This record gives sequence, structure tokens and C-alpha cells, in this order.
Amino acid sequence: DKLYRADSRPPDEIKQSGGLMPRGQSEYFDRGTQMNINLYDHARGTQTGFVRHDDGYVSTSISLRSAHLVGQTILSGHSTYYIYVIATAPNMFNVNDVLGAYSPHPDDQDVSALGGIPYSQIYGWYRVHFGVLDEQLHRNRGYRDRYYSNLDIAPAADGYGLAGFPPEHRAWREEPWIHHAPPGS
Amino acid sequence: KEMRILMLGLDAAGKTTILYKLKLGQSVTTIPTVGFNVETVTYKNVKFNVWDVGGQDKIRPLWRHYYTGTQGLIFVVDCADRDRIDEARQELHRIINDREMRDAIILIFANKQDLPDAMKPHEIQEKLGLTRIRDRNWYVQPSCATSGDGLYEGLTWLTSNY
Ligand SMILES: NC(=O)c1ccc[n+]([C@@H]2O[C@H](COP(=O)([O-])OP(=O)(O)OC[C@H]3O[C@@H](n4cnc5c(N)ncnc54)[C@H](O)[C@@H]3O)[C@@H](O)[C@H]2O)c1
Ligand SMILES: Nc1nc2c(ncn2[C@@H]2O[C@H](COP(=O)(O)OP(=O)(O)OP(=O)(O)O)[C@@H](O)[C@H]2O)c(=O)[nH]1
Ligand SMILES: [Mg+2]
Ligand code: NA
Repeated sequence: DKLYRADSRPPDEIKQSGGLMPRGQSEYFDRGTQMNINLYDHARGTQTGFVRHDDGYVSTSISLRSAHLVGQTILSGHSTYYIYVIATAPNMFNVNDVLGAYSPHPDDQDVSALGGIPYSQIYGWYRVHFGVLDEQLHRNRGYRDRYYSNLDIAPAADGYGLAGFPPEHRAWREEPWIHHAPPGS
Repeated sequence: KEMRILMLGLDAAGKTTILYKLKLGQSVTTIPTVGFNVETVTYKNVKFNVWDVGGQDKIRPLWRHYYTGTQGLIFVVDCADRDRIDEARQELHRIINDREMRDAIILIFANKQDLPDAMKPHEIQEKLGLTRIRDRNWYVQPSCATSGDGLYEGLTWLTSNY
């Protein structure tokens, strides 16, 4: 099956970046900062509500309709943007399944890729112009189906250890996160 | 002929360096891998599909979700890192005892042989308990990923031995 990510960067820029990379990756090469791979921080974002510069995850949607709704919210100011169609692989996590009822913004319905999404994993893309999907999918000639056809997103059980709730958060005293609790939580 | 390769090991072992030394011929500056990298490399008429999966402790539970279809395991060890060789042993044996990995041959890169304190292959073989592995072929290949020494010999072993 496929995932969908709205993004304002064109396909040529994505290709030259090696794919859809997390913000934290640029931060690391730019100033040594270690990427934040706490799924809760990614979902919560910054105090002010924005995406963290050290984020180690890249967000995707589970439907084309959801990705388009995101594009018409987040990317409303771009007269052109793209929806990237993406195969499933085990660095992907369903945020609401991993954070459970503690997911801070469950309406996001986010499936997030830890460490980003290589170009070979991108099946193709839809161009969106003034908010309209008028064009057929453009296929990525760099896509490699055999890499991904046999792989799935990670199951939530193997995501629990990455939930990364803050140390005093009550989730760490409950199933399932208690089995990954840091000391004292 | 094609070979699906899973490259595993602890963080800082040299996996991503190996992948890019093989694919680009060059030594790259890396970032710790938290998801995966994947490239396809052609050598002595074999297409090697090599998966470089992140080795930090928190993301080791994800390793098994890559096991499917794997024909060779490349396990990379930092031979200067005596403090973690035993943890490396425990992670290796956890991999090879998964049912989906039963028929994968195992190449050990005994990496960072350039470093002064470096454990040599005899020592690595013994500290990894490899002679308890009796159901498939394995081999310890000394390497320095940064200089590329040992890598194509490892790849040769994989072809010869599958
Ligand atoms: N983008 C989606 O399709 C998507 C899918 C599901 C949920 N969400 C939700 O939407 C909100 C925002 O997510 P988002 O993923 O758009 O934010 P984001 O920061 O990743 O993307 C916003 C824009 O920033 C730029 N950008 C992103 N990563 C970059 C990088 N590594 N280098 C340079 N520029 C980069 C691009 O122009 C991109 O469109 C979050 O709440 C998330 O849960 C988004
Ligand atoms: N001295 C020496 N350093 C090496 C050698 N191979 C890799 N390194 C270095 O060791 C560090 C870690 O290398 P990586 O390739 O990122 O290791 P990694 O196994 O991919 O780590 P994870 O992505 O966390 O799983 C880097 O500084 C490399 O330059 C080697 O043969 N000799
Ligand atoms: Mg790496
Ligand atoms: Na898949």
C-alpha cells in the first residue's frame, strides 16, 4: 500500500537531496546537533506549536485525500506543491498507534518515517496547482519496487520504545510503555 | 544473479561508511543512522542489494522487520571497542536465531583494523562465539572501511559461499 506526503519542494530538489530527509539531518551536519527521535516530541512539536529543527521524523498521510487537506492547510501559501506517493518500509510508524491515547494531535493521522524516506522509496508524485489535483501521477523512474514490496510499516509494538514521552509523563507507568520506561518514570 | 544483503551491527561500527565506500568509491562523513540506507552495488557480475540499518539500542527492535528475503548477513563490529564486543555478541546471536534468518550466510567485518588497540579476527571470532554457529557458513573478514581494505574480499566471500 502507499503513503502520501504533501511537500512544497519539487521532485528535482528531492532527487538531489537523496529523498525526503528529516529537518534534524541538516541541523546535524550544520552544527553537530543530535536528531530528536522521540515520537512524542515530533507530534507535540515546539512549545509555540511548530516543527522542531532537530526532528528526526518525516510526516506522511495514509490517504491522498488527507495529504491534500494537509497541503491546503500547511501549504496554502504555495501556488504549486507536490504530493509524493511513497511505499511502506519498517522505519515508518503510525503515530496514533505508538502514542495511543496520549497522541497530542490525533487528527494529524500521521504515519512518520524515522530518518526520512529515500528517493528509491518514492513511487511518484501528483502536482497540485492553486489547490487542485488536475494532473495524473508522474512516475518516479528511480523507484525500486522490489526493495519495498515485501516490507511493511513497523508494527506499533516495536515503536513503543521510541514514544519518548517526557520522563515524568504518566504513560511510562502504564502498558505498553512501562516496559521501555527510563529510570525513575 | 542477485543477492539481498542485510548489514547490521552496533552503532559506530562502520556500516554506513562501508555502504558508501562500496557505492561511491569514496569515504563520506556520516550521520548516525536511525532508519536505513539502501543501495545496489554490482561486483564480479553480482548485483548486491545492501541494506544498512541503524544500530543504536532504541531501534534494534526494528532489525527483524528487514529479515525477510535476506540471503547474506553482514555483521560489522568495531574492533577497537572492547567495552562493547560482548553486547555485539548478544545482538548477533539474537539475529541468527530468528527463523527468518536461518538460511542467511554471515560475513563479519572485523572493522577498524587500522586502530592501535584493534582486536584481530581470531579474537573477534572467539569474542563473538561464532563456533557455536554450526548450521550455516560464516567468515571473519578484517577491514578498514575508510580505506576500503577488506571490503571486496568480504563481497567475494559472499558470492563464493552462497
Ligand atoms: N506533509 C504531510 O503530508 C503530512 C502528513 C500527515 C500529517 N502531517 C502533519 O502536518 C504538520 C506539518 O507537517 P509537515 O510534515 O508539512 O512539516 P514539515 O516541516 O516537514 O514541512 C513543511 C515544509 O518545510 C519544508 N521542509 C520539510 N522538511 C525539510 C527539509 N528536511 N529540508 C528543507 N525543507 C524542508 C518543505 O517546504 C515542507 O513542505 C504536522 O502536524 C504533521 O503531523 C503532515
Ligand atoms: N578508524 C576507523 N574509523 C572508521 C572505520 N570505519 C568507519 N569508521 C568511523 O567510525 C564512525 C562511525 O561510522 P559509521 O559508518 O557512521 O558507523 P555506523 O555503524 O553506520 O553507525 P549507526 O548508523 O549508528 O548504526 C565514523 O567516524 C567513521 O568514519 C575504520 O575502518 N577505521
Ligand atoms: Mg549508519
Ligand atoms: Na512495503
